[PDB]
Amino acid sequence: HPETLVKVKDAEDQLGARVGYIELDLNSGKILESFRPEERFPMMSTFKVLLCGAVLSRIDAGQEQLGRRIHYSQNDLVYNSPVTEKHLTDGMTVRELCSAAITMSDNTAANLLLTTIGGPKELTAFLHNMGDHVTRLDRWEPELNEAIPNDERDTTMPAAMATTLRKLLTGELLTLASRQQLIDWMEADKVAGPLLRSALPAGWFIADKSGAGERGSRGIIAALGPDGKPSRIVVIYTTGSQATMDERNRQIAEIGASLIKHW
Amino acid sequence: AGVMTGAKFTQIQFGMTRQQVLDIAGAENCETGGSFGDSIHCRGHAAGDYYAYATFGFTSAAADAKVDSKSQEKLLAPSAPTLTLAKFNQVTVGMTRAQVLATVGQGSCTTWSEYYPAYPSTAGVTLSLSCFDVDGYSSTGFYRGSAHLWFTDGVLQGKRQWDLV
Repeated sequence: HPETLVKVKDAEDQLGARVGYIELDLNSGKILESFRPEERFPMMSTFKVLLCGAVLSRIDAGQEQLGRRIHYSQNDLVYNSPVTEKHLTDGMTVRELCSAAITMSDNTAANLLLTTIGGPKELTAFLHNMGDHVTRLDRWEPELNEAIPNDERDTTMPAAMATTLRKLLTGELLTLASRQQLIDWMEADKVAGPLLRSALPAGWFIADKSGAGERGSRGIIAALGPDGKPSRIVVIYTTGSQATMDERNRQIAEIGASLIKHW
Repeated sequence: AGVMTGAKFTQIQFGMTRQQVLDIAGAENCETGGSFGDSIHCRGHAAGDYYAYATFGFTSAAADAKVDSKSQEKLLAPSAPTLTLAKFNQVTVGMTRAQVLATVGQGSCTTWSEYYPAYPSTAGVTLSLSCFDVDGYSSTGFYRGSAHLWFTDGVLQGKRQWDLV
């Protein structure tokens, strides 16, 4: 709705930084509303959904198992790892690692899963093969959050990410069981409360994944809809602002409040 | 009593009960089960991804279990951080904790985790230190020059660094 576009634009002026936005129809894949849809933004932790998509693709191919336990050690740890640090003496399964990466943005879980698929280069190859010729991962955690201006490493475009998410959640790219698992992890997201979820009215469905990086970078990807089922995908990214986290959160919440209003 | 903090972390002691942990941290801030198993995980200033926290590990799932592990991120600030890339490269595996502190700076480190797998015995103690250059630490959870130094029975087993100059 044109009004939401007013709010997105307002957000850019208030933050002093570019904001990218897409609202997509989940069924048809049509762009409903957009702002800077083809500009690049750092993915931050939103890439972890794409990662677990690649892992699920391996499981569908019989090359991986959700129940497989991975035993790792201190050399593997990086900071911002609340779940993997606790499970150090006794391992975590691939299912637990994807849950920690998606729902808690656990950085060690993401690196461990990147190891299982062959690293950032292989995630980029998977994306290309799925028809996403723009999104690229180059680095591992924590460096992928650097957000150097005009640095194209570890970026996506709002429109590419939206279409990619739609294909992970609804194509035959993944099996039905895998599509259900991916969206179940996203629905269980624990760290995105201050964003879209804060504007979401009782009865609505949302499955989402947030990200935060250096240089004021912040973003969220989501599938959401009324009456307990998703029907649109929304992607919001920003980078370069000096605003505080609360302040950045608040702008994203308000964009959420407007697309909810004008649905 | 507010969210979880560095002060509450330091007050909590090995050997404490679950109820003592909840009472000090403030039970509203804490959880057990789910992603965290037997442990009690207490959230600090959040803001979203990468929020400050502590996790306390217990000897068993029993209601009467005792604290055998303390871990935290973004709750404790180094008292005088002076680590550098130079100094990091001078640290060697097999050094004692004292030798390491003499190499990286007495005020450069905080405790990331400390675990007693044979509690009440202290044999096999594991200790992870987070160590910071002069501007490396941040309570906002993005560091700019930090290292992980890990020990068993007080002897350095390994090290890793991000973004030291």
